[PDB]
Amino acid sequence: EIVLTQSPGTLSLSPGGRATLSCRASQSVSSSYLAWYQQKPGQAPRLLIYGASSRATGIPDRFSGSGSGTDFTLTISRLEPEDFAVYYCQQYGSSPPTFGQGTKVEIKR
Amino acid sequence: PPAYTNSFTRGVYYPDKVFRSSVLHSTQDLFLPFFSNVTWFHVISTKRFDNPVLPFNDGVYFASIEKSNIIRGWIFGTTLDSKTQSLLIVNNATNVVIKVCEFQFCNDPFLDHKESEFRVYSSANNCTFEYVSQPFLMDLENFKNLREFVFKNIDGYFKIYSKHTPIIVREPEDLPQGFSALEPLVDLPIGINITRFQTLLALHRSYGWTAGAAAYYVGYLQPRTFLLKYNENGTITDAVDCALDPLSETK
Amino acid sequence: VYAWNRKRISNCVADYSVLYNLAPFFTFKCYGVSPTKLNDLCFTNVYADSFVIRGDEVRQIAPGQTGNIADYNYKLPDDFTGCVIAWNSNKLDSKGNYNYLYRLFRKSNLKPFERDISTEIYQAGNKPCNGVAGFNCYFPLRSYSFRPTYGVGHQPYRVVVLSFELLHAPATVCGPKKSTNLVKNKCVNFNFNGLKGTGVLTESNKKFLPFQQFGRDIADTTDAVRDPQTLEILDITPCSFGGVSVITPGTNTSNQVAVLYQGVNCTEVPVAIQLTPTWRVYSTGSNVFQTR
Amino acid sequence: EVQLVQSGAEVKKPGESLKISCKGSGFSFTSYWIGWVRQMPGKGLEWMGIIYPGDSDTRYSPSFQGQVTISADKSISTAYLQWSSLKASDTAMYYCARGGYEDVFDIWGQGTMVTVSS
Ligand SMILES: *[C@@H]1O[C@H](CO)[C@@H](O[C@@H]2O[C@H](CO)[C@@H](O)[C@H](O)[C@H]2NC(C)=O)[C@H](O)[C@H]1NC(C)=O
Ligand SMILES: *[C@@H]1O[C@H](CO)[C@@H](O[C@@H]2O[C@H](CO)[C@@H](O)[C@H](O)[C@H]2NC(C)=O)[C@H](O)[C@H]1NC(C)=O
Ligand SMILES: *[C@@H]1O[C@H](CO)[C@@H](O)[C@H](O)[C@H]1NC(C)=O
Ligand SMILES: *[C@@H]1O[C@H](CO)[C@@H](O)[C@H](O)[C@H]1NC(C)=O
Ligand SMILES: *[C@@H]1O[C@H](CO)[C@@H](O)[C@H](O)[C@H]1NC(C)=O
Ligand SMILES: *[C@@H]1O[C@H](CO)[C@@H](O)[C@H](O)[C@H]1NC(C)=O
Ligand SMILES: *[C@@H]1O[C@H](CO)[C@@H](O)[C@H](O)[C@H]1NC(C)=O
Repeated sequence: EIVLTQSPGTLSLSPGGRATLSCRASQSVSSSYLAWYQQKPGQAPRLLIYGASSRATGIPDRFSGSGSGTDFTLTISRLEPEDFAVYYCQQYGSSPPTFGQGTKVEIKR
Repeated sequence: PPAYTNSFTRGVYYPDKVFRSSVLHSTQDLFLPFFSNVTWFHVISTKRFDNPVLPFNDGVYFASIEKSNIIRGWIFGTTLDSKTQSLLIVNNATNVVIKVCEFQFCNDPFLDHKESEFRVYSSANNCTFEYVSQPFLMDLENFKNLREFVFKNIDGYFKIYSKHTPIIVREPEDLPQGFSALEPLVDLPIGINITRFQTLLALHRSYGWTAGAAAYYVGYLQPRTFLLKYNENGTITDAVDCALDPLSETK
Repeated sequence: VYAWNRKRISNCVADYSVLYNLAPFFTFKCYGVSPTKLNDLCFTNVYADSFVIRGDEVRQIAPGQTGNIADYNYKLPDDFTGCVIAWNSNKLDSKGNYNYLYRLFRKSNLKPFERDISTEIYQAGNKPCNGVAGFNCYFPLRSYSFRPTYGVGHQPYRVVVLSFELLHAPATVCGPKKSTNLVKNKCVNFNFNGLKGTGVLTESNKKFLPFQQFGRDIADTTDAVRDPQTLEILDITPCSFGGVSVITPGTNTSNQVAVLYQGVNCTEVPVAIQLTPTWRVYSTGSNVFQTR
Repeated sequence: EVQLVQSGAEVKKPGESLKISCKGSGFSFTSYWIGWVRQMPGKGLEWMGIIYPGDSDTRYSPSFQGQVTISADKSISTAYLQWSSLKASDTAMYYCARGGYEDVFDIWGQGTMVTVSS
């Protein structure tokens, strides 16, 4: 349904800093409460955050749900090795959920 | 001034959906008196149009001789204001738009014949009953077509009998002497009470607002018993009202 | 439940058997009338409702009972017209899911058959209710909080309250009628468009005006009617009638009798003639003569 | 407990109908909504639809409704996704992520890196 893309494709940054994932929705969906997905690197993804701005069940205090409407901007206060992995913004209330472009954190090639 | 003309033999309608063949059935029904004074209102186009909110009373025998539908539909209501739920009739295109809602009404309600409808019903609040069908002016639009209507409301129902016939000559400027029964077109399940009747006139612009030639007659019915002569086909070819004359009682 | 969806039902041919059929629709019990009678009765301005029920609390909000949900979400008089239809929405509400907040903490009890659109935080204590829910003041709506865990306990039920307005206006909602199919040239009872009667039915050659649907003769009996199913027009003639007469040479002069059927066709009468069928009516072998 | 092991990665000759298996455990199928999602190699996942598993009722994704045939058995607690007929284009990562209209992640499968090639 609604196209979801979170800027950027990879936020190359040092761990422990605050960051945001700006998911771009073609149609503004605050009623979606979209289910942010944090893809575990090479593993089965864990839902990053559900409720768009509401936090995920059993998510660390650093992971904070934020953003609504056409732009969901998920705020993570401290980057960790788990943060150094692919993300996804996925529709929660909206059916045919659409996965985001993905975001990644890195420092060196 | 209301020009008063004799009704001659006019205003007869089919009482019910009974096929009666060559039998002289008698019923006491709300009927237009034979050879009765009826007020004639002339609308020729300053504006000669008149849109008085005439009292509906028990019933009305409306007839229009217009060549073009300058007047389309009518407004019926108890008080004809926003608080009152008033029914609307309009012959726009192929839809009657029978709407019964609490309608705020313009002081001079006109429709664009070439609209201005949102002004004539200002408030669409509290809509209850809405029906749309083929236009009530189902007649085709040297002669001038005549559309006769009888409007009644009873038993939580609004009953309309109508018959449309072409008239060849305008020289009489009155209802021609002939017998025609107004068939039952629709029965409206609405049950709102109506005490005053206002014609819905359509004036687009100078065509401030001018239109074609029209003449509409309004007459009031009263209880009366009639001998209706059904024929072998069931059509009421003619009828005699006992009341009018001593001879008529004897028949 | 706090803002439950009042609905109006009109111009309806509605069969309620389908609702009874579904196993999830285990509850269709009616405080108003029997469901079997309901399928036949006609009502107008039918009220239907939309609300989410845990089933643990439905007994409190059940008609004839009052609970804090009933006292706040929806007050309902002890007498209830129509049925309470409850089916499990266990899955759709599970996962969890807390959107359908329903009023449990309001200042005063509400009136029966009333929906409270606006949320009123409980004016409990003398201290002002500033700052929404807080001290001495509590938010009315409680998140319905249905999870897979709450799927079992407080089982989610998709429940509709059906309270028909008891045909105060002309009844606009009811079920199927007029099932029987028609036959011709037979003495049969008929209920054409609800018009009861008995007679022999044949196609009517006589025309009907388009508005005209039924035909009345000089005697005002029914002689023709446009078929409710089809525009085909049926003459209705009363079933054959007549009086019987017995010819006897005297009891002492033998006991043989001759029966005369007055004013009826000989082909029309079998030995089955029904009224007075007790007599064998002899047989066709017995000489049968058609007289004026 | 609620853990889901999917079918292992399998080399598959293109053009045969294969039912991939996703194990279910420690949950009531009606009580816990199951969904279906697949990732083609090297980009975000694609939805296959969500299944009502108590009735084993899978409403497939509009992109994959009829494209793949999804089945599962609540009693056996193991999915049997016919996937219509597996084709060379169907080579993708398949994840048995539980979820409903809310599209939550719940518990994913271990991953099905089926490479449909001879
Ligand atoms: C005439 O005015 C009425 C309302 O004043 C409208 O009638 C509409 O007719 C069209 C088709 O003819 C349909 O959409 C509905 O029957 C009417 N729409 C409504 C009631 O909202 C319309 O404005 C005019 N009809 C025309 C221009 O054909
Ligand atoms: C009354 O109805 C009858 C029957 O419909 C009409 O009589 C026939 O009508 C058909 C077509 O309507 C014609 O083809 C026949 O020539 C008519 N025959 C006769 C003997 O009339 C009749 O025209 C109708 N009107 C009147 C005044 O009788
Ligand atoms: C109608 O009545 C008025 C008086 O009320 C009378 O002057 C007029 O001639 C009447 N109309 C007729 C007889 O056509
Ligand atoms: C009221 O009548 C006057 C007369 O000219 C004019 O404003 C109009 O016809 C009516 N008002 C509206 C708003 O149409
Ligand atoms: C308004 O509408 C409702 C339902 O449409 C109807 O019951 C009522 O009689 C109408 N009029 C008023 C004054 O409420
Ligand atoms: C007006 O109509 C309503 C129903 O539409 C009816 O209940 C009421 O009695 C009527 N008022 C009268 C006849 O004065
Ligand atoms: C006629 O019948 C009576 C009694 O039934 C009997 O007494 C009488 O003898 C009979 N007469 C003849 C002529 O059969």
